[PDB]
Amino acid sequence: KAFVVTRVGDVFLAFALFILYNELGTLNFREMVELAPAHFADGNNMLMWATLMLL
Amino acid sequence: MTITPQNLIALLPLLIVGLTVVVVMLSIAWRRNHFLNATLSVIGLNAALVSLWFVGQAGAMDVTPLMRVDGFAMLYTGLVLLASLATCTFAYPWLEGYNDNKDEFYLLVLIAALGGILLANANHLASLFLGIELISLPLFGLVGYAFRQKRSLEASIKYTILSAAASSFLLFGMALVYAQSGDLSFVALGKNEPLLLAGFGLMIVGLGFKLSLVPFHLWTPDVYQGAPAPVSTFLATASKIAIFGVVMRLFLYAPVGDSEAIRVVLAIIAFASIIFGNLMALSQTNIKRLLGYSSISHLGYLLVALIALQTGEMSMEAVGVYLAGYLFSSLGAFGVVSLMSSPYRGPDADSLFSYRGLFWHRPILAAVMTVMMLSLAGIPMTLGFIGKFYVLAVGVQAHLWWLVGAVVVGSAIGLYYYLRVAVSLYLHAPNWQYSAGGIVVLISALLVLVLGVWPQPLISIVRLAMP
Amino acid sequence: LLKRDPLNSMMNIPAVLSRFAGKGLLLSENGYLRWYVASMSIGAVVVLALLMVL
Amino acid sequence: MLLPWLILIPFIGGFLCWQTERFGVKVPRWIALITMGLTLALSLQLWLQGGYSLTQSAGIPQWQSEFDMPWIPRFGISIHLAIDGLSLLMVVLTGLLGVLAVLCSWKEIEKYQGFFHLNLMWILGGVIGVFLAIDMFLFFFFWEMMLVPMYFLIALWGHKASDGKTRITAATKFFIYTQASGLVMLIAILALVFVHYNATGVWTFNYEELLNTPMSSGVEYLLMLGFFIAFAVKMPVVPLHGWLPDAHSQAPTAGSVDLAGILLKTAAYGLLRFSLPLFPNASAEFAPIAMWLGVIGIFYGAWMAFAQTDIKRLIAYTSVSHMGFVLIAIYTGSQLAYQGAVIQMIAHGLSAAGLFILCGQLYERIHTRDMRMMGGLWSKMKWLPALSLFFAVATLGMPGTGNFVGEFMILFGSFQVVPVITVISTFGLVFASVYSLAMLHRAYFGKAKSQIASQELPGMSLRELFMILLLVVLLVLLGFYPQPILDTSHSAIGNIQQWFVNSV
Repeated sequence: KAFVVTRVGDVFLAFALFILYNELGTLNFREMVELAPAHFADGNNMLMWATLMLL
Repeated sequence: MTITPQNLIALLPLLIVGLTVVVVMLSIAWRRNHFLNATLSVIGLNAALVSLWFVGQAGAMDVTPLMRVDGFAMLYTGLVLLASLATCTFAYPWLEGYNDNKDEFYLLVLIAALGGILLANANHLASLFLGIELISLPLFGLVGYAFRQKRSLEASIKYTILSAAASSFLLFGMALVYAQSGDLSFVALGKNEPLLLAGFGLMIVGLGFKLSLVPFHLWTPDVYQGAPAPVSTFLATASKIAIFGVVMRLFLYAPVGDSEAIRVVLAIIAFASIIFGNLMALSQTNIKRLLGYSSISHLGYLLVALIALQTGEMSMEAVGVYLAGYLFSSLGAFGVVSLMSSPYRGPDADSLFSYRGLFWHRPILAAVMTVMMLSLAGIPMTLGFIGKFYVLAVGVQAHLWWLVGAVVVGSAIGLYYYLRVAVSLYLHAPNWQYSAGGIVVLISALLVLVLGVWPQPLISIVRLAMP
Repeated sequence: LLKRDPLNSMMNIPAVLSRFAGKGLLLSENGYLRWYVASMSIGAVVVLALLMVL
Repeated sequence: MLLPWLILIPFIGGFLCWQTERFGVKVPRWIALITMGLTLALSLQLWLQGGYSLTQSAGIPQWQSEFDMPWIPRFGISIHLAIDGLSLLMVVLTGLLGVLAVLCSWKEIEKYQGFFHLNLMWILGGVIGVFLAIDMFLFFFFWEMMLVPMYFLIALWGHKASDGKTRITAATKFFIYTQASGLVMLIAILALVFVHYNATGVWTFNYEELLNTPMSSGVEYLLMLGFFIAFAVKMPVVPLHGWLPDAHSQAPTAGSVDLAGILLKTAAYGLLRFSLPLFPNASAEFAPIAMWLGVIGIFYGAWMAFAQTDIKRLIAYTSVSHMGFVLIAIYTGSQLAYQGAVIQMIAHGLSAAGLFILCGQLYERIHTRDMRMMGGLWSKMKWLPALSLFFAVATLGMPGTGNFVGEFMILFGSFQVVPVITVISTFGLVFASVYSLAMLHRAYFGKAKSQIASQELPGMSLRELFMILLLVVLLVLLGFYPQPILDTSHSAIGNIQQWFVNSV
């Protein structure tokens, strides 16, 4: 039951991982930190899906 | 025209075999010996194969208005001669155990070879009739050879009434066409009024009995169960191989066969032949009835090529190679059935339940039946697959989608019973001319394997023969 | 509900229909020679009918 | 050059094993091991000697080695063997699986054993010939002749002619379900060649000139369905996969290694190589039907896997779930997705082979097939269930196994191209966990008193453990370090994707 429940969370975790590569390209944390505001001049609505599902 | 030496060299197959009947009949009246008659008959048929080379020295020409000799007829005469050679070598081991009059057998097979090599050469509607009946009278009488059983006579009588009935339908159709046309020559015919087409449909009835088509197939089980296995080798292979040549030549030459009115009817017969063969063929537990059921489906595949003879020139070689592959497959399979009856044994006990084992009894002979039985189906490494492949290509070439689909689904249905017999020879077990009979079926096994893996040399022969 | 596999069974119905239809065709054969000749007449009837509708 | 030899060693070995059957009975086991060693030697020689890191944009025709030979000149049918980068991964995989097949059949003497091995080499050589095939007829002939000898394997070796359930249902469905669709794709081949013959005027069966044949719209769509039907009955797709569990649960598990690990490869190989490039607009129209069938396959195989009570049918229903990821990968416009499919596909073979070897190993230890009958064998077996735990762990997306990087780069590329069908697809990982744990808990976790026969257990020999240890270490290196084989396949995958992009 722990194994099933932790893999449900890991599916939820990998969902945000797909979205971050689709939106910002690089998955390194720091390069992500000063790449996130550069790519987000126009659209922001989909980042809540990334971050809520990351959460 | 009169007789020229070119005509005699062209007629050499019909001549050597006829001289063989006379010498065999004189030899029967002199001594009445099995060994001498078998030797004399096989020598004449081998002499006919040798003389096929000499008619190949002669070109494509006529003998009389009745016959036309082409290179197409050269190959069909060869198919009939090897079947006659095959049936005498399978009959000696079966007839050694026969009680008396063991010598009339080769005389009737020789008459049937005359009939077969006369339907190869055809140009007039009358030669068509002199050939059908010359071969039927031995097949009238040889399925009734050894009438001492309760079913050989039964089989002979059923085939006798029905074959005379088909010949009467063919003859009445043959005249109702000649009422319109001024001549019965194939070429001169058709020079779409309903009487000519109606006469044509009657000839289809009289021809589709012997070719085992869908509403006329009822004889093919019963006589194949009743007849001796040496007769079944000839009745499965030679008769329909010889008969298919003349029915193809009529549609190639006659301009009436170009019209779609006859084409649709023959296609529906071909469609239903595949289906009504391959569905009723599953439930059989008898090997002779099983081969008789498959014969209906094999002649159906030949028809789905023949309907597209008029669209593309690849149908000529397609029909030719499937006939060559079909000859070798059935001769090997029916030879093993006859080779299991090494004595006369009265009624031979052959069945699919009787063929459990047979690999730990006789391993070589089980391998031949398996190779040929996989060759009947469409499994590759066998000549039946290349023949199946051309008839699919011919149907694709002529856009006969229902017909080519019928072959595939007919193949899909018909795979089942071929495979049971192939595996039933691997379950747990429940003289000099005999070795010669084994050599014939083993020679055929090597041939079907090497011409399935390597099929080019047979195509070269076929394109050499086709005009 | 998936203790037996549904789609393997529901695409086996071609084999079921073929085997049952093949059994019916075997039962259609008789062995009595009068009906064999009747088959020949009824093939002639349908061939002439199929030719006259063309 | 090496390609004629590399497809012929399997057939040569079958002849020689059956020849030396008269000489001895312990010969064909040792003959077969060496002959498959030579097969991998030539396959690994092509991996090392060849320029595996070649140009990514060298067109659609690119081959490290190529063979041509006239076979039937009337249609231009030729022995057009030609090896690409991803084709070379397929050849090395089947050589390794052939070594496992001949190692699992070691110490298996019967009334006849040379017959078994000539058939064994014949079927493995048929798969190699499909993998090296550019001529359409040669591809089809090899596709259909690897399909005949497995029937004899399931028939005469499913059980030795005692029960009739090893032929009339299992083997017969296996044979018919493949051959009807094989004939469908053959007439698809012929319709494509005839429309090319009208266009140009030459009878050709070669892939390079059939690649760009001009066809009007509404015509090539039917041929694409015709290709896909034969490519959907060999790898398990939703409508037609009923043959797979019956085939794996009845054949001996060495025959099941052939039936699962490598026969499932060739259909997606053909979807990458022969169906995608020939029909670009038809595949672009057909794409969403393929995505719907892919998601249905993943969810369907997991549910049917959870609901099953035996083991061979259990792993056989994992396979249909695994291939849904591959089908969605192929029918998208992404290079990363295709390269994910290749690593997932190699890992699929490596993660099914070990499980089938071990399931057969467990049965011959306990003589009982039903999973729920046993339980709690961990206190009895010493190495089987620990190694089996990692293989069940490698089935789902556990990192350090090749399956995780495989399925998961597909999902990256799939979300790159289309969001909504991908976000449905990811949930199969949760379902992968539930049937994985169901297998593990029903078989090994529990008390040994669940079965009376779970109280006297044999030991495990050295060579089976050696060939299980090699697969687990090989699969871990593919999970941790998958770069070398991705660099191999980059150019072949790239030109297929560029043609699928540019031709639309």
